Amino acid sequence: MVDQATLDKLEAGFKKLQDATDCKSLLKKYLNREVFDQCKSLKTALGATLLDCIQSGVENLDSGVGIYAPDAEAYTLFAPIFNPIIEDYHEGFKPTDKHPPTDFGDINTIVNVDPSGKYVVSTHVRCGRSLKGYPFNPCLTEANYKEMEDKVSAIFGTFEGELKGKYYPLTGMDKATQQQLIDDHFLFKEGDRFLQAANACRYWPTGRGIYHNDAKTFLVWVNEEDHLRIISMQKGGDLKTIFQRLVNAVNTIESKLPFSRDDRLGFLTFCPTNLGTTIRASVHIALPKLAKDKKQLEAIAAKFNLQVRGGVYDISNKRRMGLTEYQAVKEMQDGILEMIKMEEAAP
Ligand SMILES: NC(=[NH2+])NCCC[C@H](N)C(=O)O
Ligand code: NA
Ligand code: NA
Repeated sequence: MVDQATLDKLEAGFKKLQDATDCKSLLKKYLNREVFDQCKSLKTALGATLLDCIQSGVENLDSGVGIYAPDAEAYTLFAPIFNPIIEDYHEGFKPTDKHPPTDFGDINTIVNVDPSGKYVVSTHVRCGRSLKGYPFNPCLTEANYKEMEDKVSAIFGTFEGELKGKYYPLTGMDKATQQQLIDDHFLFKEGDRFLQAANACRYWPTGRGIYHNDAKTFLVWVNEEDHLRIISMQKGGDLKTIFQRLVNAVNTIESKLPFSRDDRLGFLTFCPTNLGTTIRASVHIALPKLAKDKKQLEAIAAKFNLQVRGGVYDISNKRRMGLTEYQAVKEMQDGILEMIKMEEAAP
């Protein structure tokens, strides 16, 4: 049962969201009274309540989304509020829809997106994973964090080949090590107010750490937002080598530690934006001609299901759910190939 103290905070939060007439989060949009009354008295098997989902969007009213998952069960148990937010954010992933089974596909159909070297500065493929049996960061204990780091660092120690590298615990990290990792853009810090209000940064820095291979083309963040954030990257556009490295790595990890995955949602993540494939495939790319009209540059990316962010821009696949890991990477690749064709043919 939910304790009366949590029920009281929940009721105060619900009212606070209705009184913020100018607040525009997805949480506020879909947390109406009936959805709230459906959910407020539920509790997962690991002890997570609705407050462990919505507290950050109650405390930060400028949140774009405003909800996080405190454990894997919370996605199903609290479906009445998660499902409409997931649908909205992922642009048509309905409550009755289903994400495909995992498929990394035929890696040999993946190509270098810019053999010319003229346009793509670097290419990157990011994924995320939760480890089966562990709550998510809102509900992990100090002992969980410690035990998880022990198991994860043990696995990283077995990496050989191009994956062989070093684990750096944040606990007891010295300032020279930190500066070394900042220079590599490999360091993460305590979360901002959105994560703080979500109870994601408790017992910092216990259980948090960084791994990277000697080549500095592979990086893992442990307990930064998800249990594991796994990135493969390098200069140039060799998406084939990059993606295959990521897959080798994820498969190696999985062989020792099972992941949390849902038949409807795919891979379960702390934020609902990272569900499904979890894949974020991107290039840092300069398109001088196409970009001299940023509205049309954004329009062009938008036609290939791409998102432009921060001369050199980050262009990535917008879609995470409803498509396989292969299809997601292939969509970035085909979109980038086309935009380069356009840039090369533009006057
Ligand atoms: N982990 C993330 N990037 N989540 C996306 C949303 C972040 C923040 N809670 C917001 O809703 O604005
Ligand atoms: Na989306
Ligand atoms: Na193409």
